[PDB]
Amino acid sequence: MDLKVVVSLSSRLYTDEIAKMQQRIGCILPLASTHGTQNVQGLGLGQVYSLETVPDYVSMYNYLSDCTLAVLDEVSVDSLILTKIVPGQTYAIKNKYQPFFQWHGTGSLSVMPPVFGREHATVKLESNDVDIVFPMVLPTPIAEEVLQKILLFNVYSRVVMQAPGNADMLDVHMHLGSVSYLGHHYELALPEVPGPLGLALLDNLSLYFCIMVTLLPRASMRLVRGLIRHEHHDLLNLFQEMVPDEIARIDLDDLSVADDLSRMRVMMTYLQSLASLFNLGPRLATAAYSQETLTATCW
Amino acid sequence: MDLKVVVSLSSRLYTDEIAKMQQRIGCILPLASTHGTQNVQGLGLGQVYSLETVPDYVSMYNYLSDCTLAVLDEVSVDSLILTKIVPGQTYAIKNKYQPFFQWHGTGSLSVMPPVFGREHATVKLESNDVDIVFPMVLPTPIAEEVLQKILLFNVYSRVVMQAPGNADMLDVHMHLGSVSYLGHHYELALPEVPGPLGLALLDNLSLYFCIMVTLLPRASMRLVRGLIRHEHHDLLNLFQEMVPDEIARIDLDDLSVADDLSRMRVMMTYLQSLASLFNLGPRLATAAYSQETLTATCW
Amino acid sequence: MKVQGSVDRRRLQRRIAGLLPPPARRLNISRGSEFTRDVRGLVEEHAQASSLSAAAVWRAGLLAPGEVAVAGGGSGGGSFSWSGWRPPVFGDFLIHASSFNNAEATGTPLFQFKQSDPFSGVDAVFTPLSLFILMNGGLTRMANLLYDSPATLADLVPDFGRLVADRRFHNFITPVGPLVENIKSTYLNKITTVVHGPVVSKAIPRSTVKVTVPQEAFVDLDAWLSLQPCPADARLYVALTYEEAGPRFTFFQSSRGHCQIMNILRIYYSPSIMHRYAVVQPLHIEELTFGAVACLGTFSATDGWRRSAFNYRGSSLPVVEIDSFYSNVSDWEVIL
Amino acid sequence: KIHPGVAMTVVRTDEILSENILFSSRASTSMFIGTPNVSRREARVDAVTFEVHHEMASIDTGLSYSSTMTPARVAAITTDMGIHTQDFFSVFPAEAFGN
Amino acid sequence: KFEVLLGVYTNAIQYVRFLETALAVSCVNTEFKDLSRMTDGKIQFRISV
Amino acid sequence: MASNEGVENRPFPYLTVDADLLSNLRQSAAEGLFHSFDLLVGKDAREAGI
Amino acid sequence: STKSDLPAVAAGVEDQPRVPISAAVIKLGNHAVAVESLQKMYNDTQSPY
Amino acid sequence: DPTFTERGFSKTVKSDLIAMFKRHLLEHSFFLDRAENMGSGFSQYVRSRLSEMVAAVSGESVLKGVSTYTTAKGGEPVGGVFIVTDNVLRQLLTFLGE
Repeated sequence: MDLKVVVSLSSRLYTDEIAKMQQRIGCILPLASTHGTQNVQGLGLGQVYSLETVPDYVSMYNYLSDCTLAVLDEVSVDSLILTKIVPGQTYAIKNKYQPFFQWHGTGSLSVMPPVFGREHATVKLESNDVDIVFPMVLPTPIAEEVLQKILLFNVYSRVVMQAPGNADMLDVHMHLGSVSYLGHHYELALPEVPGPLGLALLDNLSLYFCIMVTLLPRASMRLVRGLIRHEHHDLLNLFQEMVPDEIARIDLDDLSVADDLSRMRVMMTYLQSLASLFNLGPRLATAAYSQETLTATCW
Repeated sequence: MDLKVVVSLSSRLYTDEIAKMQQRIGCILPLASTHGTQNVQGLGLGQVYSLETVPDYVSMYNYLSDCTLAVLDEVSVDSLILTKIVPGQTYAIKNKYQPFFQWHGTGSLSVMPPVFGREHATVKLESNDVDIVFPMVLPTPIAEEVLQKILLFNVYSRVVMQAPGNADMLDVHMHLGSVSYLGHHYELALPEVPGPLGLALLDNLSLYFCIMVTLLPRASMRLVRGLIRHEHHDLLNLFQEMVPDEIARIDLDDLSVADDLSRMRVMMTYLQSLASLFNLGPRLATAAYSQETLTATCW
Repeated sequence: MKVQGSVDRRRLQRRIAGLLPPPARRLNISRGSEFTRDVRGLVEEHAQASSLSAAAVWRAGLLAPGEVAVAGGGSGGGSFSWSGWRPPVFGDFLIHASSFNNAEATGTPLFQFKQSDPFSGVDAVFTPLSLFILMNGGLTRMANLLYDSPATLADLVPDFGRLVADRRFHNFITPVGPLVENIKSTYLNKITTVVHGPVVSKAIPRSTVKVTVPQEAFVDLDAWLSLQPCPADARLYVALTYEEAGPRFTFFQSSRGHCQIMNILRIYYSPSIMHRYAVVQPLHIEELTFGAVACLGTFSATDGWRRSAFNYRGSSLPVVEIDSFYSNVSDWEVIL
Repeated sequence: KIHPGVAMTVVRTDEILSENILFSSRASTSMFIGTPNVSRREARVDAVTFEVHHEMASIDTGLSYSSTMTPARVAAITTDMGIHTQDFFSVFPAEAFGN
Repeated sequence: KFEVLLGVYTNAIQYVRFLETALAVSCVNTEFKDLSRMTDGKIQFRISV
Repeated sequence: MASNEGVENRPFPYLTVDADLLSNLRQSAAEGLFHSFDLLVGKDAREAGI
Repeated sequence: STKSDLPAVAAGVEDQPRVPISAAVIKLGNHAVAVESLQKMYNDTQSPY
Repeated sequence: DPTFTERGFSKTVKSDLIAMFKRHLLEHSFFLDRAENMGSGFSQYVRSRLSEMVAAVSGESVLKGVSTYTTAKGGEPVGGVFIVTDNVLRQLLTFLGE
């Protein structure tokens, strides 16, 4: 019923950083505990993200999800005041993030670890020797895409460690490092070495794939074979007139409807669970938006 | 709070048209805006489902997921009256849907687009030149089998429509017509012909399923091979045996490093979107039902 | 040109005033007074119960338009809610009397099986102890004490051998929620269970219902694993595991979050997946699926679960009990 | 620049912002102003939304028309009467040739 | 050395009413106190030729 | 066409109005200008017995 | 209100003694407007207007 | 006009009505815009057009006998109301006068 958190500073912050904090007024940051008076150490995403360490994104997502989320409300020399985002309360939320992806009533928002830039996200508090790292919020369509770019990098860079030639490194940096949004190209920092949680996440993704290939329906594969040759689509542009070797070998067996029906049934069951693997975080359903005021209504 | 949306009209309703809508007096309708006084052009799916336009399943699901639902209460000359749907609110609903399915208490009801003919969903209002269309509300277990079955019928119908000796349509109709659940049998008849490709409803939707299924084996093996590491999930070894012998022997080098990245992106993006559909996202939970009253207490 | 059709003064003056007052918050404490009738206004919980009389019912506030009972008559109603309080939605079932063992923990979770005969009046409900017997010191000593003649149960499920064969038995079961009140009848028992709401006892002298699960079944997920976050809510889960010996039911408690819990289940079930999915049994069509998980609700973290004894027939069973349970059921997710 | 076998006719639609003059005769209709009401909705943790509601009803008095309006003066031409032609490739995105 | 405010000026809104506007020349205004009940309202003419 | 929907020829105490409504009757009835209108010719012009 | 705000708004011109100034005025439809020329003030100082 | 509709709405009468509709649309629109070229007599041409507007409307209203609006000078029941934009208001004010 009462959503109020005040963060008490041990010492006065300097007149320069008090300016920077005020610029972040109205931006979500995660707090450690659900109490009235919180210390600055639990505050922010800093403890898990350190400038010395290589960024392990998968680990960051887990920490962010478990922490309580709060909206910055008031910045003073002595204290910071923040209201907390409980599950059942409607909030007015502001889109003041400097990368600035526009919002619409369409999608639920998604809170993400600071992919675009480490330094852009952090405000340093040298007065109390703590660094405050604000996460990023994005529309889920763009956020889902970003997560996909990150994981595909860890598995390819594992192969592109083959040190086989230059060409491999360039292509991967294309189509993965960059997110293309209208009128701009926003680069995503990619860790030189792949973080362990991400690899351990794909090991779970991989298990589903092993089970899934057997379940694939023959009729669907057969339709594509004749489909690519006789007719043209934008969807089929990956497959030129050329037909993949694997489909020809798998497709040789004669079709049975009782088989595909039983195949499609079990596979559909498996697909539903995948939806749990992908989100990796908390979402805010947006029911209204105001382009002039940049104020949405989350939930 | 107050939940009451009053729709006013431009011209009076005919005596006949009232009877058709008295029939569907307690049932779920998607609603454009959340405000209390509203026009008629915002309460139906005819916007999404025009006669002039070709119906799309993915377009109609994307619409139902972000829309505000409402339940009619009173139909009188002025403007129909509906009550807004709100989370944490108990509701009493009647099951007046033109194709009929039995309802059992303590189950999950699911809102899916009307796959059956226009006329089973629509109530034409010729006085104001709009046709309101109702979303078909279904018990989830049956909705997971209607969708799955009708999806296959489009795949098999298009196979014999291209290669005549690859299927027997009588086997198609027999294994796909009847739907059994909890001791009842509801026989549903699929459309006779898809017609030219990229036409007739669900055919476009399958492409997302088929294109994914063909990319799954080539993509899966590469993902598993790179995932190999000294420290990896213990079951990962066991599931390599699961892969068919035919797929295990493929040569990844055959494709350029470029195309492999493009296939993985198209394959990963499709799976995520497809997975969300089979969830059948809008859902209602029922606590009581009475067959004589046709009234289901849901929320 | 005089006044207006819909005058602001007339409507603003009376109608607006009632809707304005919001629920009171943050009243300041005075050491000198230390207590007032004002502080009572903040604390009062405003419970919903009555005496069956015309004059008392009005006083009670039971007849309130909104979902929550509010006192003061017309003066009341301005709370806008009661801390986002939603009343418990109740579920009524009609059972055979040999099916459900009348002795009970008054809060134990109930699992309903969907019978496949149309237009049926009675329905089947299984308790965790009862369910164990059908599946085939410890539970085995207590579960048979409660339920003798396992056939009486197996009659309710005529497809138990065929479903577990195809790994479909889980989706026919739907979790219902903790048991609240029981009416005993020699022929047909009437059981009322709470679905999707804060568990509250309907006994008129109020009592606190705390869901109980047997300790042999209850697995602590967080404890088993290995500054740190500590979220308010911790959730209760069930897993239906198709093992070589036979299907099994286990309960998990953890507050990590969904995407992690699925991962935790796989590692936890890694040794059993191997043995079961080992050399003894070959992979076969429609037998690939292993298990399923569903969420039963949220229990405050750091409250915990006191371990208490279930005493019946002069012998005990170790039990864990969850306080303040808020019931919120999810569907089943296949794990493998 | 060779004449193909066929001729063409071109059809364009144009828009003009005009100021109109409306006339209405006395005692032409009758209005029934109902009771105004106030409602409360969407109590967020920040703000509360209130609603104001009003109901009306109208009839005609006579039989023939009792009002008229006409364009009095053109204030602007908005379309531009351009040669801009529609892109059939953007209208029918699916249809394609064989190669 | 200082910096001065020089004043605070806010507009005042002007209020208009239907019966004040000359448009009301056409309509004839009856305050039907309860419109919600009216299912339908009718007017009938009879003419002798 | 759609002759009469809510027309009711019950005898009423009719108000006499000086305004001339008899200027657009057979022209409006012919093509059609009224949703519901009824034409009573000859003997049917009388008031119906209660 | 617009009236009780009138004194404090005119923190200036209030009670400035009024004398007649000499410049031609023209009736521009409904307005009353003055009109002047400062060319002489710029001429006898030998400057450009 | 009743002269065109005496006998009734036959096919040929409808044809003549549509022809006159077209001719009027093409020739007599934007009378305010046409007065500027009308040059000398715009004051009288605009009164002709406004009077045509008041005449085309039917005032046979059941509440014609009832007295509702009267002028600032006694009597003179106000016939109707014109509603315009401010441009046209100043224009008409100049054209017609006091």
